[PDB]
Amino acid sequence: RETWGKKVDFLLSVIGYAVDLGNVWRFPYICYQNGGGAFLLPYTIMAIFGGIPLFYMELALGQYHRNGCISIWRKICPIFKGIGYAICIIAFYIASYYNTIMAWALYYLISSFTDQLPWTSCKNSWNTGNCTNYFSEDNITWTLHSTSPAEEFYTRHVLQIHRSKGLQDLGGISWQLALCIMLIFTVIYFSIWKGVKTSGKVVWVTATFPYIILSVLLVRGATLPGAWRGVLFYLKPNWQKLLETGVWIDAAAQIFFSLGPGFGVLLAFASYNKFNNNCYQDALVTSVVNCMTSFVSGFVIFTVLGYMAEMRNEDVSEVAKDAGPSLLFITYAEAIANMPASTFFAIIFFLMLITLGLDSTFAGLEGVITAVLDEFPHVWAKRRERFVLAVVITCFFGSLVTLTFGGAYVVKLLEEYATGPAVLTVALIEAVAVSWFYGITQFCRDVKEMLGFSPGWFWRICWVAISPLFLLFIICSFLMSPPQLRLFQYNYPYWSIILGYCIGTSSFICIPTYIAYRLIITPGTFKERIIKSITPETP
Amino acid sequence: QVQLQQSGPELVKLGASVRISCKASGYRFSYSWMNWVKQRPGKGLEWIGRIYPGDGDTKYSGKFKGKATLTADKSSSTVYMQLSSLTSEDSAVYFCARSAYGSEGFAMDYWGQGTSVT
Amino acid sequence: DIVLTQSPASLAVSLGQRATISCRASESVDNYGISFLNWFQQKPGQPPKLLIYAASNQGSGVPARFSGSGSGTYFSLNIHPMEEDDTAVYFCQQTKGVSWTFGGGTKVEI
Ligand SMILES: *[C@@H]1O[C@H](CO)[C@@H](O[C@@H]2O[C@H](CO)[C@@H](O)[C@H](O)[C@H]2NC(C)=O)[C@H](O)[C@H]1NC(C)=O
Ligand SMILES: CCCCCCCCCCCCCCCC
Ligand SMILES: CCCCCCCCCCCC
Ligand SMILES: CCCCCCCCCCCC
Ligand SMILES: CCCCCCCCCCCC
Ligand SMILES: CCCCCCCCCC
Ligand SMILES: CCCCCCC
Ligand SMILES: CCCCCCC
Ligand SMILES: CCCCCCC
Ligand SMILES: CCCCCCC
Ligand SMILES: CCCCCCC
Ligand SMILES: CCCCCCC
Ligand SMILES: CCCCC
Repeated sequence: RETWGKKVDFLLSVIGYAVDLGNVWRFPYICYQNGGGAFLLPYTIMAIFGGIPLFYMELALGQYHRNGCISIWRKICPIFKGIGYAICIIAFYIASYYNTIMAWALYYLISSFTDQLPWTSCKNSWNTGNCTNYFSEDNITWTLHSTSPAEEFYTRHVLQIHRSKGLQDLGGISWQLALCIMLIFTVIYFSIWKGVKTSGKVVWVTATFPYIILSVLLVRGATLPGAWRGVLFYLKPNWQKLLETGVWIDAAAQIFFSLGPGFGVLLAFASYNKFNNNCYQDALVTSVVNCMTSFVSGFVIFTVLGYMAEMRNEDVSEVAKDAGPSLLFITYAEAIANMPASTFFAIIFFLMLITLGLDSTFAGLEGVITAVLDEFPHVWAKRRERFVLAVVITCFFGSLVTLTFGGAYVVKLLEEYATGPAVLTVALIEAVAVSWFYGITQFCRDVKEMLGFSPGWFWRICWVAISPLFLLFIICSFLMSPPQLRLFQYNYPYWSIILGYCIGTSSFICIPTYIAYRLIITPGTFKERIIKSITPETP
Repeated sequence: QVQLQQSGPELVKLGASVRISCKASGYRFSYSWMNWVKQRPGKGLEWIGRIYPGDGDTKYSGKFKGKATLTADKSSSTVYMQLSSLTSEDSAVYFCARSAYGSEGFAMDYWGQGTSVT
Repeated sequence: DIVLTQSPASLAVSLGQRATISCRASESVDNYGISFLNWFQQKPGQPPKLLIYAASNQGSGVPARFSGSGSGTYFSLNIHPMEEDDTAVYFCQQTKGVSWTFGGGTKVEI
């Protein structure tokens, strides 16, 4: 089991196409926002407690029931059908605010075409005030109210926050980003025109880039001075920030965003072209390789954060303290800006980031394009053109508030209220349904007869008490402690919390809506109604 | 206060070359632009080019792309402009318009006395 | 090379009167909300000093007698409390991209 060769071969054949923004972009930002080091242990314990069991359960359901992400509940719970609509709303919100990162990255890619790097050019090229280009080439100490050139670039070109005084007053629309998101939507529309991808060819050509570019970025960050301060801060247990800090919510959000469960994507990817093919192992190796890639990304971010903090002679956890999604772009710009072939590496990294984000967002709409096929196979299954275009237009019209000058004022709100309580409560509802409403012993018998090997005893005790209690505790800690958002020199008002709670409620209130709508259809007393509705209908 | 001095009067020589010294003091030298405008006697004004101290960028208008060069020097905090092929109508004065610190984009009054050539 | 020429050519000096100067920038549009335009003042035998920058703010060491407004293409200048001591020539400069070029200029004389 150690250095036998088969394990390293299986990991080498899996590290190529097992990386998403949930572990290269979402993990470093969350880990650095709540303090590095003090997040790794809660993240990994919450993972090993309630991320692998739910992943395996969703995979087993998708492989056994052979139904979509919504039609699978017809055989599980006729009442718990609104969870499909909740998953659809969550995926719509994601595709609304997740494509803005791709828009920014593609604008960076377009701007990187010039032989001269605009990152190291804040000498009033277009307009930039109060910037310091030379870090150590001038032998001048860092002054008060000084920002990095890459920070000024990200704050004044791709996301013009100076036009909007705050979230209450959003500016106009940026045409340079509107055309970018339009091109991105045109590209994503020409890739889901068929909807079949299980043995494609593009997967290899998009997986061959990370295995090399991540390694070259890692060695570049390793051969960079001052990185010793960042590595020590990344491996700090920091037990003081674990007792009663309530950081487990962000850990669970990162886990459910990087692994896949909670968004209705494992069911779609499991209910096709697979039945009894090496179960109980593929999920584990996928989780392991995802955690490994996440740790590699965190390390390659922190080894550059260490240099950025050493070149300023200030604390590591203070350089980017009021920064949201700006942590990744500024870090990558400052890391690539110190390389011989900086422009080529920059354009290659931006292109691979674009194709990785595209391959990641291909899975978001995949679970919603096939959800209506297994639910309405008589009206939507014959068109295949009047539904994908409709959902693309709806996403374009729903992703316009995140394209204004106050971009980060909306992305930061949807980064902790659209997937924080929503995905968590959806996973909790699904787990408690599969546990109590359907029966643990029944599902155990099904997986035993479809696999030939009953799961371990540790897995049976998980889905009954481990995951539901932990998710309930996380939800209670979130409700009894409203977060405090704070961008660069900005504080969110009191109505922002109400807006976030309303956003995190519309994606969940549909389940009680369907619950109240289901009982008023069938006649009879309440007891007979629940008795006849709990039991699934004939397949 | 930011001091700014220039060279003295010179003579126009056909086909020869001249150098105009312009040293800044009392401000961040290699952090802002350094324009070079031309003021004909009695006539209007015109732009020649700009250079950032530090060999970063070197732009021009289009009518003096080859007849006027720009050279920076971060050591002595001076900026030179070596002319070439002086003509009869080029007899005018030149200033050192220090550009603003970015977003504003103006000249913060630091205009030299001007070097006249005849 | 975005050319920019002023429409007026010469005005008259009068105590307490309105006089505006316009700048033709039809082939120009605001870039990042800040009007990349400047206003200078050149007296006979004196280097031009800053008068008004960004067409909205007041220059360094300039009295409140001068004030400018406008956005986009047309820009004006309010010099209502004008006296004999302001008998200089004013220009117009735009700073959008690499197109820095001055204007024709306007003089005042009674
Ligand atoms: C860079 O310097 C500028 C001014 O030189 C700073 O701008 C002002 O910042 C102070 C507080 O830091 C505010 O009270 C002023 O209102 C600001 N001026 C304006 C016109 O708004 C700026 O904060 C500095 N730091 C940067 C730009 O990162
Ligand atoms: C992020 C690290 C993931 C490591 C995953 C390890 C999974 C180990 C599962 C062990 C299950 C033992 C069951 C025993 C039943 C008797
Ligand atoms: C000025 C030329 C701009 C060309 C932009 C090309 C963008 C290609 C994006 C490819 C994404 C896969
Ligand atoms: C100059 C900033 C990038 C502009 C890119 C324009 C791309 C247009 C694509 C139109 C697709 C219909
Ligand atoms: C303890 C905080 C409760 C906040 C409740 C906000 C409103 C929730 C229902 C929204 C229905 C649209
Ligand atoms: C300065 C210490 C650098 C340590 C590099 C460790 C790399 C581990 C890659 C898995
Ligand atoms: C004041 C306008 C707020 C819009 C919020 C959109 C999510
Ligand atoms: C679709 C081809 C991708 C090759 C790698 C691009 C970064
Ligand atoms: C084909 C046009 C569809 C428009 C949908 C708007 C919601
Ligand atoms: C110009 C309108 C932009 C979107 C505003 C959403 C409230
Ligand atoms: C067609 C969708 C019916 C259910 C709507 C729930 C909001
Ligand atoms: C959630 C449903 C409330 C009404 C129940 C009526 C039986
Ligand atoms: C409730 C959404 C159905 C697919 C548009």
